[PDB]
Amino acid sequence: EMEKEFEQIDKSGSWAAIYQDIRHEASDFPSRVAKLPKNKNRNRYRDVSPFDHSRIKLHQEDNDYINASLIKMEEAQRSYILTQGPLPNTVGHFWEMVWEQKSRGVVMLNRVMEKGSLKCAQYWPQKEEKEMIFEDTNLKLTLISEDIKSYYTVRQLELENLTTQETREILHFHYTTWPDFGVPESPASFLNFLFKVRESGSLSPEHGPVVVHCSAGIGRSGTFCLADTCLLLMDKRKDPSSVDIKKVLLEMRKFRMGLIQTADQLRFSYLAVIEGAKFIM
Ligand SMILES: c1csc(-c2ncc[nH]2)c1
Repeated sequence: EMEKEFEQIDKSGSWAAIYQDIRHEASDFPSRVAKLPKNKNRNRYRDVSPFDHSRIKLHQEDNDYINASLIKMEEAQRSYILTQGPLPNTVGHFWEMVWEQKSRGVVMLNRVMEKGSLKCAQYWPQKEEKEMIFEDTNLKLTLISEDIKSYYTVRQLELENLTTQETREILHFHYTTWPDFGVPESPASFLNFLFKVRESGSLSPEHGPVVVHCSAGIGRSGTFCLADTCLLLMDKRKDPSSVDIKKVLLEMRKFRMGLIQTADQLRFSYLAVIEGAKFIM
């Protein structure tokens, strides 16, 4: 059981050691499309790239590239798209991908500004009456409603395909209280946030994969997906304690590099799963 393994690593203070072994054991696959010169300005960080095998392709004939990865968890019957914070230039591309993958939810784990820098373009409208048009990708985005709470905000958006006049409701789940440095003290509000996303049906197989992003789409994003998947496998399996979070993390890392950036995020993920297991059992 992971609870006892938690105390072990914690009492021994071995988090940097565990984390380093995971770094060592992680998959490395080609990312040739990410590195093409024509895609240089479609990437926020030069050392964060989608693998070619799991990358999301845009259905535009010109350049199909976006910094985004499909993570398929076969046993848990869960899929996620992990992507970077859109850039000023890639906001049209981001919404094109939401449209093409038939996603119902966007999950954002960063503020637009953190540490006095921009982590992310402002990619949704701030007022009902000021909708956004993406001329490059022929989409229109309207804020329908906005429910602001202590730890997070939920926004209903309408996405319209200007080409075909089809519309879809997209839910934007925005966790607004992740601290600028380190990880939250308690996983309580993060679990609450995870339960709210699940309840929306955005993680459900009747929809395309949820889109999850922070700035790089690997650190906080990773914690989101790792916690969701581990909790789901604890429901599914005959023996819930068969679930090894290190194994699950290594299976997710086949799909996107660098998921969980720090030993702190690793520890927080254990704590999120351990605490969420109580509510589930
Ligand atoms: C941060 C990293 S790259 C970037 C950017 N790309 C295009 C405009 N601003 C902002």
